[PDB]
Amino acid sequence: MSLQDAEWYWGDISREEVNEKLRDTADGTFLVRDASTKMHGDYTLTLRKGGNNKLIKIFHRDGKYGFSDPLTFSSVVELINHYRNESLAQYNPKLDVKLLYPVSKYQQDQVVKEDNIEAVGKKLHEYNTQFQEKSREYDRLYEEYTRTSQEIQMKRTAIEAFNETIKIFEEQCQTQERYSKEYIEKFKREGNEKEIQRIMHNYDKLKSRISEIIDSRRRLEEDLKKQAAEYREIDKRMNSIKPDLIQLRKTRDQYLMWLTQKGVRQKKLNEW
Amino acid sequence: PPRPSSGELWGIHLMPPRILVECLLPNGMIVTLECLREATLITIKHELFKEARKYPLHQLLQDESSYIFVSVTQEAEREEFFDETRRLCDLRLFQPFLKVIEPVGNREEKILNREIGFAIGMPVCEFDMVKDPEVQDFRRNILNVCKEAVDLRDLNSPHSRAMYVYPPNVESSPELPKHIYNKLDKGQIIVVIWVIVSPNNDKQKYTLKINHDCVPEQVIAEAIRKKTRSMLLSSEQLKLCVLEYQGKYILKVCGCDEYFLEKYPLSQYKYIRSCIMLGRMPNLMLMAKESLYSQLPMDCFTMPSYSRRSTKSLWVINSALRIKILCATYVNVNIRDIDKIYVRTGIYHGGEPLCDNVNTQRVPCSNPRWNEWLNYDIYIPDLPRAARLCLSICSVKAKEEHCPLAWGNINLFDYTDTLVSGKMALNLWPVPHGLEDLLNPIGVTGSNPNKETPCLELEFDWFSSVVKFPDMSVIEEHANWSVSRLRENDKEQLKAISTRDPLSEITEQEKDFLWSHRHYCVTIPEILPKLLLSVKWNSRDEVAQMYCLVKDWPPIKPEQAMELLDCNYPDPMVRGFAVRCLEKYLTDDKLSQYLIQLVQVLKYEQYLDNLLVRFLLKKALTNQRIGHFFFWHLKSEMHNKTVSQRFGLLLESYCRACGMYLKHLNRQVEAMEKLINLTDILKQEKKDETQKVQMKFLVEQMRRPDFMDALQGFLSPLNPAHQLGNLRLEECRIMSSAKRPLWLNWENPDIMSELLFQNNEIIFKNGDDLRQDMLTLQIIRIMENIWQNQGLDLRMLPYGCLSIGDCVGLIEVVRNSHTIMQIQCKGGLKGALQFNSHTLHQWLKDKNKGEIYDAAIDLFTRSCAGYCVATFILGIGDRHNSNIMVKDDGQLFHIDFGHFLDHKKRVPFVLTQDFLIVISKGAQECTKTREFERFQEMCYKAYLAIRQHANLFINLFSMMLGSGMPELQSFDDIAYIRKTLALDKTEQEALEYFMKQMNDARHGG
Ligand SMILES: CNC(=O)c1cnc(Nc2ccccc2C)c(NC(=O)c2cc(F)cc(Br)c2)c1
Repeated sequence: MSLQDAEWYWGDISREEVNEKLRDTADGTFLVRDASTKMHGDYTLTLRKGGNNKLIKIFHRDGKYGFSDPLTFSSVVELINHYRNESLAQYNPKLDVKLLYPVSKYQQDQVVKEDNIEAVGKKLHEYNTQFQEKSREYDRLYEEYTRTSQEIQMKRTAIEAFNETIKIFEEQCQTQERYSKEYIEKFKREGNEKEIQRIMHNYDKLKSRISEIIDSRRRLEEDLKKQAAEYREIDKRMNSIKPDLIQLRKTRDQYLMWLTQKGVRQKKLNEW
Repeated sequence: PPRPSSGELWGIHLMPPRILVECLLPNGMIVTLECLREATLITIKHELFKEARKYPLHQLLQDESSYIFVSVTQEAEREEFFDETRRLCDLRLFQPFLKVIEPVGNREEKILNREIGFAIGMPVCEFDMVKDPEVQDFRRNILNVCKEAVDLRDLNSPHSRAMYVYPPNVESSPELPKHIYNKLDKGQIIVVIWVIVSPNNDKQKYTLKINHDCVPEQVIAEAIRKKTRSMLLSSEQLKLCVLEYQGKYILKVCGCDEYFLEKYPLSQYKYIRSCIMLGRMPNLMLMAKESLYSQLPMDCFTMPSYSRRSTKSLWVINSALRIKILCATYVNVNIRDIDKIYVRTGIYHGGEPLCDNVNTQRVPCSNPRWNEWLNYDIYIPDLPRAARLCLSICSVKAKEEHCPLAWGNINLFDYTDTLVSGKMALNLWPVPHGLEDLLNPIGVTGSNPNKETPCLELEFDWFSSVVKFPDMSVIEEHANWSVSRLRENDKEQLKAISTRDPLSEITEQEKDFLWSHRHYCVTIPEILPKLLLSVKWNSRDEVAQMYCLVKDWPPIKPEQAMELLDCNYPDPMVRGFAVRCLEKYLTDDKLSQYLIQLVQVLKYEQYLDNLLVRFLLKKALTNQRIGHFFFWHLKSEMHNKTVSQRFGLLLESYCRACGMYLKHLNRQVEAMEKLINLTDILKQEKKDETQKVQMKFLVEQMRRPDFMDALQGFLSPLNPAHQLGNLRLEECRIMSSAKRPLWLNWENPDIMSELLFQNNEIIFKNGDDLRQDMLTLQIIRIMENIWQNQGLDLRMLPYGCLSIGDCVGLIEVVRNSHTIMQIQCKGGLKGALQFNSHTLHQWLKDKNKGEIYDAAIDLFTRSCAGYCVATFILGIGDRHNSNIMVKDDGQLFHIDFGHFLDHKKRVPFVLTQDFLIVISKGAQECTKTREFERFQEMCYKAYLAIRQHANLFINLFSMMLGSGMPELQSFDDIAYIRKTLALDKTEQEALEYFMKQMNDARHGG
């Protein structure tokens, strides 16, 4: 019935660290530290409620405990377990959850085999090597992902420019036929095939060039189609590497548990 | 590495001297015209219609003068070339062709929009196509802010116009501190006035001794009084010529374009406040006012074309909030590595969920469809106005692993105060690098314009009619309704909470204790940010009651009001109160100082039209100094599609009303474009070529006339007061870094350039994210300003640094300075392959022979103490000798902060033995002398001096969270400064904490 050995007391843990432990958790998940003020015998309880991490200060006086001006309990373990049994709406109706889910310090200690020191000096260096390699691949993916992303929009605006040029050459064809039809028809009955072939020679050269830019557009739309697909492939590959990267980063992290078995960081200093 | 234009033609850097242009006539004839690269369109059109006579149907062509050219730019714009003076090669043509049309519409408007487009980097016509009514309303509704500013600065012409272009560069207070005052000769300053005489622009000087607080006109009075000494003038004849000169001349700083146009005390002008601080001689040039106003050409402001041409309340809806998630699209996920996907959602007010999150069911990757109505634990009337929907698509993968795939945020109310209804579809954004939270409530609200990106479809409840947020009328009455449903020891605790920093822990007992005494809080207005975080924003009762308190809140000063513009205070009433504090307490000096953060928090704004943007835009158009950097900070982020529209519209309005300065900005933009294109060529094409082959491409490319005409004779973006004249091509070069930045050197064309600096050299770097150095160098300037005002004469060197785009910008060169590694190499090896530790001290002695030796040691010890404290606090301590520099003067300063932040992925700060030699003047056991004794006393005083202003810095960094800098993605990143400043400990505990770090900084002691 001691506080130091209790499940939900972690000790010198930082606020940013508990925020990293109640992330997306359920209402009622709770955890206590010694206050960030670093003052002896002064604590803070933080519990999940409404998607928020709500902190409360555990006051201490005359050896008693509590978190309001009227102060009662003998130990924090009595203060907590009381609110594990029934709701803390007694303190404040604005929040009415029980201290349902504790998060403990030395559960999730997922090292199972014979605890030879090589579980650190060997399997830690292994996971950390596996972590920095996969972390280097994800950084490489994100580099060519952003490179491909910008080359795509460069092409999307270039084909959009081709669209405007082709729109302007097509209206040129539709105005060539509008203003040349009845000059062709007039030249036809005057027997002036010479002038008819000047107009046709120029018209042929018009839609000869429009064919070149039309071909240049599809040749770019082809490069775009194929780079847009390799872009989606880079995306799904990153999405596959992210959860793995997090999994073996947490494994590398908790394999410092068995470094903490020695406490003094000699067994990682050797790898330094 | 995209670009508004990589060259004069698509995929081509420069046009050959002669190229063929396809000309499309108003008859269907196509004419190939061979024309010079530099041919003006006037020459093209004339020679085209001269050649057209050789082609059929010339009879149908009107007169040459009745047509203009139209073509397609590399931005995909069909541009009408009204300004026929431009060279063919400047058009940014996609393909070399020209379509002949009859001009239509306002010529002057079309020529002006093209110039704006070149300035902001995108065509203005793209805004015309936007469906969004918020966009079109913004374009029209801030034109009155433009009219206000133009009318205000054209009021008392030409003076008011000169005050806009050449605003006084002054400190925020005339009260100079005693350590500055003591360098005055019995409260006076000696100044030299210069005059130019015509026959050969020969010049003469007049030395004066005057009270430090003389106004510029009084300086002109003492100068004419000193020259009329022997003219035997009566008291009234002296007045008449004093009056003549006071009203006919003004004073200018020799060497740059700064002027003394307003009657601040002379010592309040920054140039002279530093001449006193540095003990240098202020050199001023007397100049005719009619000459200054001559270089201020009149500039109009014309309203553009677009400028001119039932519902129930939220508090009646008796139902809880629910939102329908339909389906997704374009989700990129490996179907065999990922088990299932789902949509995560939350209702947020700032960064605090108004209610618990809710998720859709999990669904196979191959069929992203849900059709689920998600129910939220919040009563619709309890919604605050600034409520937002934050969502994302997540994957799950044997302990589970959840990861976000794409995110998106939505304002539950739009800019018209209406509640969204009906089916909605928004394209999501990529999850930023390093973010692992399933949601991103700090990201911008809006749909991603990029195509083939995951599109999520939703539907909101329709309540038979349009729903609107209640007017302020009923909100106050609901407060009168709920309020119906002194003390001592509590007084000291409330004040005890105002002291605590913006990021300090605030427990439940403390915040509802504030909410209880919320009415006593207006006696300590500094508590407002803490009280606002205490309001339960999912209760319309409390919010309404809070609205009434902020409506009558006492103004807090800007350093505190800026916190209320960060991402934790999204309510429009709170943010409106913060703006009103700035526009009545924020000087243009400290506006320009904090401009980086003020532009940045525009990203947090819920809508385009808001009180903050109108304030910044107002000030940017009434002060061209802050309007310069206002433009460049907005321009530097145009590439970022999350803000390219907000900033683009904002830049459009500025460029449309900034006046003749747009012409100058376009010369800067074109100069940068030429430099960024040459570096791109050096980085993409001839990266494999040798460094001398690259040098010859540089020396040859810079000699081209079109390049020199563009890079010679324009204002420095680092400081528009500095003119950049001719290039000293002899001194230009590529540098050693892999990105090969350009070392550029210009002549200073000022008439008296020799009195300041005769040549000005800047580093242009393309490929490095420079905004980390901007924020660091800015922060260093803040700390130096704090120390100077406290009396600590610790000299820092926040050299100029400006980001102009995606990983590209300018850096100011510090003359007569070397790295500590460079200085070690000027000496010899003392130990076994070990540089001599005394080499730094010996080099400094050689540069400061004689009586000036003590000054150099004092300057080194002071500048060193400054950077030791600064770098420790900011976690920038463990620097390499090549990243620390020192002037011949003895001034020490650090460089390349972005390199350090990147190289990250152990010592509190660099206090090497070499520095201790200099500090102790070359003594044995230098850590036990009395020079070192008072050196660490400077460090102690400087540390607790910054801790005494810890709130300002924490707020400055907090406002940068939405920037996109990976160093600033969450408030947890800012916690580091709370550790170094030891804000959860007392002064003596923080002092002792820093003292232990200093003992460890000297690597043992
Ligand atoms: C070996 N170094 C570290 O471990 C380290 C850890 N946390 C940090 N956070 C931190 C601290 C104070 C202020 C702001 C931040 C973001 C920093 N400092 C920066 O990242 C930083 C500092 C700037 F001045 C400017 C820019 Br931009 C970024 C360093």
